[PDB]
Amino acid sequence: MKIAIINMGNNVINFKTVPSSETIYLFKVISEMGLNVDIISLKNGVYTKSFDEVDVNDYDRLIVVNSSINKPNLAILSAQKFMAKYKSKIYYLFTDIRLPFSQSWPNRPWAYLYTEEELLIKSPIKVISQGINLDIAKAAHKKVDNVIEFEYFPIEQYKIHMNDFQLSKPTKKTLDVIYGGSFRSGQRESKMVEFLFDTGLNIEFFGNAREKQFKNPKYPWTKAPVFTGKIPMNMVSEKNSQAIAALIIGDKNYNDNFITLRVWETMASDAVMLIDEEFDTKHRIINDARFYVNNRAELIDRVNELKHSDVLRKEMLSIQHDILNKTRAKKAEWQDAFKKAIDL
Ligand SMILES: O=c1ccn([C@@H]2O[C@H](COP(=O)(O)OP(=O)(O)O[C@H]3O[C@H](CO)[C@@H](O)[C@H](O)[C@H]3O)[C@@H](O)[C@H]2O)c(=O)[nH]1
Repeated sequence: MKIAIINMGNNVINFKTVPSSETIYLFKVISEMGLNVDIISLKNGVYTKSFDEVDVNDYDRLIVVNSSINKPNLAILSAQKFMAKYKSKIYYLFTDIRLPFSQSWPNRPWAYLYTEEELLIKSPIKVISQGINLDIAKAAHKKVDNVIEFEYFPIEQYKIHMNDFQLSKPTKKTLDVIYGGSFRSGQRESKMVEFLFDTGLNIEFFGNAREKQFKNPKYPWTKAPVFTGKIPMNMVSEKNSQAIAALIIGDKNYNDNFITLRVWETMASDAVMLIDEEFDTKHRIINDARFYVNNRAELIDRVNELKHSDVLRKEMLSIQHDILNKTRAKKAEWQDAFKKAIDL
């Protein structure tokens, strides 16, 4: 059994970006399962083989991640051409709602260098949805003409199942609330302004976001949180640990559907995980109302309660860490489920 992993829209090497980093980490966790796997990208390196140095059909299973299509680039075109020659099923890891599988064929001046068939992917596609709601996954891929099927798998748990995983340790607190991520084209501007702006608390937003991006008049604010630079993925939990609490906010289509990497990065940290009620209305993450907040007013009060009671804060950290460990205890089941998902 030979497996291949390819990032459909981003070059893969080192850990200079979320897509490239997640690809290497997914590659690593799949290898740790006792599976023979290669990462195929633009160039040969310590973690990858080039498209030009391998025969796509020598692989029994082809896993694909990150579809950047929805202005094609070298990575996208090379991936498309590679997938186009593969004669078997493609297993697409749907980890970001905005990035469903799609062919660049429809998507140009440079079109002169490529032909249709050369990029037309005819293989059936199995969408492995990180989200439990498959109707949402189907809707996101409604434009796909390929034969296609769907199945749910909590892909994002690769963080906690990695062999080197460790909970964050008690850390000196210099922040009230922290959130690490990107602006994501303002798709979450309303929630970000609700929970992170004008709270009167000491809040930090780390990652790609900048204050100048929050300019939609529909979501007014007076004072913004402090924005700091991007840091390595393997430093996110340590960064979250500088704060009393770390926030998880809702997103239409993600709500009551996706559990995101952030959930685990936050749960594993020394910061109490506070969740926007709308993101998990049934409290699947933690069956404890103390970890949920409906709006800004509730977030402020909850953070103040945590600051006033070290007992409450430590108790909640103990609870979230325990819950995280209960999931880590199911590693073998998780590994078996992934294997079944890719027909092994
Ligand atoms: O300085 C920073 C800030 C954030 N991150 C990472 O970026 C990830 C993604 O954050 P963001 O860009 O805000 O997007 P999310 O919607 O929170 O997460 C997306 O990316 C996750 C990991 O690929 C998936 O689990 C989610 O489903 C997908 O929506 C975080 O989890 C962190 O791992 C960094 O590496 N450095």
